[PDB]
Amino acid sequence: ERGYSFSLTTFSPSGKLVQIEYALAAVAGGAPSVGIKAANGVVLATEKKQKSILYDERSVHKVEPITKHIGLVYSGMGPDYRVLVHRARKLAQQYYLVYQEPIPTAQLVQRVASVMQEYTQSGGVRPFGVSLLICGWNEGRPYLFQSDPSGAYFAWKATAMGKNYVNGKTFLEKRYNEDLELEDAIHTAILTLKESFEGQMTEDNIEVGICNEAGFRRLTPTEVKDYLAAIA
Amino acid sequence: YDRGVNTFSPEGRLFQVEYAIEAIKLGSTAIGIQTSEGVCLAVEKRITSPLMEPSSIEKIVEIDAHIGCAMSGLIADAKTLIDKARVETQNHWFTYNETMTVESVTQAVSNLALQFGEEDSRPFGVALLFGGVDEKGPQLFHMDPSGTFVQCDARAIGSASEGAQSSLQEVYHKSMTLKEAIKSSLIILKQVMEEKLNATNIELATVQPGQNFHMFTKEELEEVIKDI
Amino acid sequence: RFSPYVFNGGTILAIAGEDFAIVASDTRLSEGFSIHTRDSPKCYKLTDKTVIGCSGFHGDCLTLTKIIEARLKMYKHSNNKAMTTGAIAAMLSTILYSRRFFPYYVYNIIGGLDEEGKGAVYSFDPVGSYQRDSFKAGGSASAMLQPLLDNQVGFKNMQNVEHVPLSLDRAMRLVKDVFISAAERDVYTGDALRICIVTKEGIREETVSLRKD
Amino acid sequence: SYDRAITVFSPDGHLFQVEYAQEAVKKGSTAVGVRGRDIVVLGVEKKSVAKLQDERTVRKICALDDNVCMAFAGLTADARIVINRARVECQSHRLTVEDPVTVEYITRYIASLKQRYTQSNGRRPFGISALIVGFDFDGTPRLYQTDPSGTYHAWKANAIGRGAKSVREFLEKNYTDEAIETDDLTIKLVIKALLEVVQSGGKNIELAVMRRDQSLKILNPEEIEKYVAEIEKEKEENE
Amino acid sequence: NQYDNDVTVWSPQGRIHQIEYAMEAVKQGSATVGLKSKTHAVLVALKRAQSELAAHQKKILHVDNHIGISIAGLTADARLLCNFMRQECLDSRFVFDRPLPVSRLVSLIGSKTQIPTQRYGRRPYGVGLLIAGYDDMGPHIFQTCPSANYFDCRAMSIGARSQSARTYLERHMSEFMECNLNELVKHGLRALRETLPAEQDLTTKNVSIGIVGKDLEFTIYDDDDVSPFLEGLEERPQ
Amino acid sequence: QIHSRKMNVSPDVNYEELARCTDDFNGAQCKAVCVEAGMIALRRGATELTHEDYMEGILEVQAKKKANLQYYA
Amino acid sequence: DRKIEFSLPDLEGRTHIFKIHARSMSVERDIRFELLARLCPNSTGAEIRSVCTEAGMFAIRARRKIATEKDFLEAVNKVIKSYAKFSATPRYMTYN
Amino acid sequence: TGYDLSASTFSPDGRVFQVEYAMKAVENSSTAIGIRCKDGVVFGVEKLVLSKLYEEGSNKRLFNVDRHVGMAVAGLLADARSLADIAREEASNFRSNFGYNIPLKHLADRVAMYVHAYTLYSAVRPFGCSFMLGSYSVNDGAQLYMIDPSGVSYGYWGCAIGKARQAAKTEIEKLQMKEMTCRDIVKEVAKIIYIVHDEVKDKAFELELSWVGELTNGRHEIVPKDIREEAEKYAKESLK
Repeated sequence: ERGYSFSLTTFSPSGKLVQIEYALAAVAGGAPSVGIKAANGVVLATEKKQKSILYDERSVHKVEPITKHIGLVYSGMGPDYRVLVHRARKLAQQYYLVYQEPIPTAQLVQRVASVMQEYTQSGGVRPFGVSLLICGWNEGRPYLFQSDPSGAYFAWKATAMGKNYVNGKTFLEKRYNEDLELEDAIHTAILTLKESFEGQMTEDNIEVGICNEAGFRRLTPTEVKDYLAAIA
Repeated sequence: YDRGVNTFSPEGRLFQVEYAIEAIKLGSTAIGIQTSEGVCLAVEKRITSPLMEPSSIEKIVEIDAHIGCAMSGLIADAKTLIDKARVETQNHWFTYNETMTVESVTQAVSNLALQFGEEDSRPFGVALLFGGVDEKGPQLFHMDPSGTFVQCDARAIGSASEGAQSSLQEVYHKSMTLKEAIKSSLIILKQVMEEKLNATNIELATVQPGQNFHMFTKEELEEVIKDI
Repeated sequence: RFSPYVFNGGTILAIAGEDFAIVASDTRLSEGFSIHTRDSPKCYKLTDKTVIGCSGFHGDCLTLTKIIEARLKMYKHSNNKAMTTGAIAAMLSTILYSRRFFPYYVYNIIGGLDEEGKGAVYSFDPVGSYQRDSFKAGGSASAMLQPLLDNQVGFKNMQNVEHVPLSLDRAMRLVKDVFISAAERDVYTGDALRICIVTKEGIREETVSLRKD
Repeated sequence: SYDRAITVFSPDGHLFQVEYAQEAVKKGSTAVGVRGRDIVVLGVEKKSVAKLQDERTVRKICALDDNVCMAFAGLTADARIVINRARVECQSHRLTVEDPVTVEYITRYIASLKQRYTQSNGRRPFGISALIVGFDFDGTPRLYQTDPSGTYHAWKANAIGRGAKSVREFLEKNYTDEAIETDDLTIKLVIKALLEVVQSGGKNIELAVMRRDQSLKILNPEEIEKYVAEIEKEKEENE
Repeated sequence: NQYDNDVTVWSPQGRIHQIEYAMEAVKQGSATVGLKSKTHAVLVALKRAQSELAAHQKKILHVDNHIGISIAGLTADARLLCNFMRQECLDSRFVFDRPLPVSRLVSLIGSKTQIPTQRYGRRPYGVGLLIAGYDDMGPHIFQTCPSANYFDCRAMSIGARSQSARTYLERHMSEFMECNLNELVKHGLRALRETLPAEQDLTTKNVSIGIVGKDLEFTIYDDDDVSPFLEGLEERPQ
Repeated sequence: QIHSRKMNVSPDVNYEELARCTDDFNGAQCKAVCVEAGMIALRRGATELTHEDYMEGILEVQAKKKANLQYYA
Repeated sequence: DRKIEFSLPDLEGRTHIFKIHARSMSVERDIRFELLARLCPNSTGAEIRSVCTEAGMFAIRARRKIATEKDFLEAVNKVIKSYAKFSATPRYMTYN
Repeated sequence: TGYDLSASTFSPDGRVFQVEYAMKAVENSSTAIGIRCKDGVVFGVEKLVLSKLYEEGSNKRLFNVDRHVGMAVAGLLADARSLADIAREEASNFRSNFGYNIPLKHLADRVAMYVHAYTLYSAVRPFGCSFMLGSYSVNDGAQLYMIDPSGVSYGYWGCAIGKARQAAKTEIEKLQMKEMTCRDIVKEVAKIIYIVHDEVKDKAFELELSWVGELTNGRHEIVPKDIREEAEKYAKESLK
């Protein structure tokens, strides 16, 4: 068939794009997630509760690698996340087939956010319902970026997205400083996800990925139980 | 609230084809008369301002050397149909080396008149008269926004249409002459227009079997006015 | 490799008269050194006042005839009258030029009556140029027939000879004799001579036998 | 491809998007033009200066060729793309037929561009009117205007924009034969006309004359100060 | 009513109203009557005019040497299908070198007109074709409709005030399969005098007759050659 | 047929025709034809009912809109 | 039962309405109403009354005692073509 | 309301009404039944005589898709023969690509996906037709499928579509079609469509029968005249 070819996102008489405002409400009703960079690498952490004991928790993953050195989490709705992951997987490849170099983390956010802006203006589509947190260690210095369904992006030291994010950002303000190691950042990222979790935080209720100068990787549930031990 | 542009009435006709018939009741009136001696064809100009140049506007325009025209309703979209009629007579001359007849000009325009839609956007709000002399003698045709054309003998088109058509059925007979058919039409235009009739409010054009399409000008026109 | 053309022979002849037009052709179809058939005329009746002859590559002569017969119907359904003879010749000049860069290998002669009941002959090249003449001969034996009709019809190269216009009776035996001379020296000129005569009352036909080499 | 009929008929036979666009013209600034027998004179009013902006970027009198000037009213966004399409057409005429473009020819290009654009799919009509002024070959000065429906139309004097009915009613009681007697006397008609409009007391007017052989020549606000003195001085003594 | 705007939208009863409103357009045109014998097919039309000086709008058109049609509805849609009709007859004559059969022509029309009755923003064709022709199986009378549903029949009548013409044909169709062309036509002419007001009938300028015949090419008779057919009819009983 | 009982109806009536030129009516509208045809004959002064009186009664019950439409066919 | 339609007047409907609302007002003798009804194509009877009541006010504007033909024409373009932004009709012909 | 205009909107309880409205147009078409015998399929269509003016053999509600496949329709006839064109065209591309005659489990699968594709978009409407497909093969036996306007297909030992659907398939299960050959079936097809449509609603009607099997050598064709006159001889014995 064909499409619609008209924007269903218009300006209000008060001058506010209403569908982008409603899409942020879907982001705020998502699972909580925190992300902290500290002086040698970035820690991404999320919160993954299965609805019942029947689910296989080792089947899908929130924390996803994009390349050797770039990871990515979200806080929003599920199926919209897997679309722009596969889009971001490809955009790192057309950069590499031209320049023969891994893409910088700043240039990836230039191109993922330009998709979402192009997607909130074109005809016959509703915008995405996810926000992102993107980490990576390009040229020594680590990076931590956050996009939104509107298409903007920022450069955070530490932030929180999802439910109770206004309580998470006040908690990080009284805890984070400029001088921490990576494993110190892990202990304060589980401590801030404990502010809104359920009663038991086991080795499969959360999912943590880290960056180093050695590259991005995702923690296996063995040592996640070790970090969850000696906590609070 | 909003229909499409392509919707039938419950009475069954259409909406915007019927709306375009209402639009040609706002144009200037126009009268054409078919006579066996030739076709006379007149119009008013409806001069608005004294500062306006009078000869810049026109309603009579020619299609070929033997076919004239007369337009009413809107004017700006009439210039599209005139240009399609001019190209159509030249393609017929190019391939067949003859002159296209007056009837087959009209259906070439009338097939264009109903082609709006949402593929490949509104009907044309004009109404036309076609005076010409082909090999069957002098002819006179009248098309529609609906794409319907029919041969008339004396047709009056414009805002004063039904007032003139009543006064035109009483003066016409089949054995007129061209010198008095011209005089008969200016009596009708004198009754229906607003301002007084002079050599600037109106213009005429006739086509004869002998000579080609001829349009009057402000020297040979006012002898008919002073001898009305 | 695959060559798209072949020469099938054939010879056509038209003479414009004062109130008539005679179009004649042989009836032999043949390519190479063989014979396909001994009965395949070239007299095609377009209207009651126009006959066309088509010689050359026979696959193009079959196609071009059917293209023309469609467009005579499209004229009448759009103009409520039949085409005149001059209108056909102006039309077919555009059809032949429309394949300028892959041309028809067809020689065409249109004979018929005008609006005043006089003869008219239009001869074509395979690209689509034309003029109106009194007599033309096209095809394989065109180099043999054209000098003879300059002497007899055109009254050329003669002294103290009176100029009488060609009657219908003189033009019949003039056509019948000139194919007998052409059948002797040309290997392509065939066996039966189909003669089509266009008058103000219809189209008559006549078949004359020849030698059958 | 956005395919939707924007301009449709009304149930009484009007095109609403066309006559809504004629009200966008009816609140743009006033532009007045008359023609003399040897020098044409047109000039916009209501410059509305804020003394912190570049005075040349705000101009509304532009040239399509050496011989053809153009003024407009309405909204300026749609104006300068009609101009840039008209500059291309009057240039491609020279690659064809060798003479420069007659002033009547370029208005038929603009009006036919403006009409078919109230006919296409998914396009709102233009919201501008124009004044095209030029002295063609054989030195015949004449002018035209363009309705947003696309009806080109010649004139002897005209005025469009906000406050156009009062100025046109002023010119009919004022356009005599001897008002176009001298070249400096036709300018005294325009400056008297725009003063009978939205105020523009010598600080908001910008005339631009053309003497049938030059290009356009904007006089700076010193002769306009000189002309507005003597235009009031004749009114100072007669009444 | 919100179910009455587009061709796509079904009614809660299951009747698309935009098709049913195009049936009103064919009820506005003037009447025409077609009927057939064993060896002939005759269709008779009734012209209208606007003023007494304008000419009458013709309705019977020549499609091919053995096919003719009669229209009822808006004429611009009629020429849009008639140009499709001529085109499909002569290319089959171009390819197969034979006249295209009548029953196979109409199946192309039913597929042509069904497409805009299912898309979005596409009107139906408001037209009322009665078709008369020859297969190798003799005469055929067909009618179509804007609902793209064509009917095989032996006598029909469509247009304004056509129900009175159908009542005449039902009580006389036992005689149609025997008579020659002379009283076959003036059987059909007695149908058109039924569908008129009681003062004017058949004044040789508003009627047209078309015949396709077993040795006869399809021929249209107009307003001078009608006069041999039109004479010999009795006065209207009252 | 039921509501035409008390009216002076000439035997020129085909109820099978009249039921067939009235489609999409109901029992009120079919009753409404008989009263309107019984009043149009009172306009022309007739005493009996003819077939054309019913056909003019149908055009009043359908409530068509009259707009100058004779340019078809 | 009955479903009487009140349409807009055609032309002779309009000419008769002018003769009703202007039969009792001081007018110039030589004015023609048929010219006026051609200038109001789709106009209600309510507007035609307001044309006649407006053009009498123009006679009361300056000094005079009876209206002229141009006093009507100054009332036509004000009532019909200047109040045309409102017009009240064209979204009610479709009855929505 | 407003939830039932397009075919792209679910209801607030989760069903599409544009499909259900189009199903309602099927119960105004009359009746088309078809049962399969031991060694073949017999269709049957009772056909309304609307007026005397139509011709015997007009506007057949019983098509012929391939050499061995048959179709009997019930619905809006312009949409019926539109589906009959693409099904006839689908069987041609099977033979031109795969070399042999198309089987029925694939043929009714390809058509029903084409019908299903018009119940997804706002740009098109659903079809207003239900129909049946029947055939016979020497390597497969007889087949009998049926397709609703939604796009759902199943197999049957006998089915019915039209106005009186339940009132027709009440008597079908009284038969024993597992053992009867397609000769006694033809008398029993015509009998069960005589007890339906009382003479109050319809004045007169027309029998139309179809027939396929190895007795027809696998080809689909109409019954001969003499056999259906025996079934119309078997007509007026249902009054006892």
